[PDB]
Amino acid sequence: YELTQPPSVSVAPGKTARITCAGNNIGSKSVHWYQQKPGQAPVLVIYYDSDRPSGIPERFSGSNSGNTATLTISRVEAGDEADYYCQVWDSGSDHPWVFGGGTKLTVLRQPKAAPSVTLFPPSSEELQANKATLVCLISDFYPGAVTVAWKADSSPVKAGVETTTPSKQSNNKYAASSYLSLTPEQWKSHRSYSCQVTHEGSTVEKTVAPT
Amino acid sequence: VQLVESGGGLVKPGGSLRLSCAASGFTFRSYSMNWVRQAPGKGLEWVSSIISSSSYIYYADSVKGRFTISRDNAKNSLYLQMNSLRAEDTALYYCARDQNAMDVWGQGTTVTVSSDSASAPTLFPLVSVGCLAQDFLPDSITFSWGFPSVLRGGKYAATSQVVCKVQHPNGNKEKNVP
Repeated sequence: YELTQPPSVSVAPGKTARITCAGNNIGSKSVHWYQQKPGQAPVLVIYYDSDRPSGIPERFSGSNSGNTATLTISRVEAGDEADYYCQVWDSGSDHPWVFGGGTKLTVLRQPKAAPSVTLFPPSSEELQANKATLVCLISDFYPGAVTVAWKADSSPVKAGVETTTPSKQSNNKYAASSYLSLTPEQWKSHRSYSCQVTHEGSTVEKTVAPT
Repeated sequence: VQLVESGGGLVKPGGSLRLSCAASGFTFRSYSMNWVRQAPGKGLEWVSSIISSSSYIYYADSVKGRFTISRDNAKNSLYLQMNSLRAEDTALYYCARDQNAMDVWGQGTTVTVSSDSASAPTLFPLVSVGCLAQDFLPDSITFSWGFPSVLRGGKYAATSQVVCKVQHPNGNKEKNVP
């Protein structure tokens, strides 16, 4: 048995989000919904098609008919940002549980925030370890999509760059870090190294130098 | 009412590993118990289940003939013996109770199937204040006194920003920062 979900739903705050779960005559089965915020355990937010477990707010509701089950979230808040999974239970089979592929709920149009960038040179204890690592820390920005350009002197650098994907913090803003691995000679050789993080079409300039 | 998983860590392919789940706050013998996993960046996948009283056992087709579930009602614990581990088994394993609908979940425990060897972090203090841990595996680091870890050359690195202590299964490290 196959449960299909759209991979992504995106809505603004206060608006309604609808997550669908497609299945053959799924209206004849009981459908449960799980909410999984990043880093947390999953939470049963809707069970038996439309009922709410104790503790779940009333703006969460569900329904199930025909070949489509729906999870509706009204008055969406930033906190509702999570992956949502539908699930059914088939008694007399060797595979009782069936989970949907999951749907990522993104909450758009939250207050925009420029990134707070911090650029650490290689530690003097690291240079005595025959290593040189630049650390570009990027904090408190929204939306959570940035591009990082590492420049030596005034020229692009692509090798030795390891940039992470932004993860959401507790305050619903994003943080990311970028590492530029150099030999201690690649470091002292150049007059500067730059971490030009671009967010929403606006670079935040920060240069570091061995001297 | 709570579920606490443990036993997860780094293992080489073809190796074996036993997962343990500790239940508390409810009558353990009155509920069916389940194992559900989640590969990095992917969806939930049911693995195995054991029923209450009768103890009928079920498995997913990708784990049959290798995984073994069981329980100890006197100790309120659920087990998952995993044998012949492959790369496809790398995931965060959740312990969850009840049938039909899983009402209670644990925060899970991570299982990493890899040929690479385990290592403790190496701390370097940062000044512009920061703290830089490198060359640790698996990626199960916590910072005490927050940024996500990056993968470089098969090993992970992580930075914290505010005396810098860390928690890693292979070794706890402390380091001084001006």
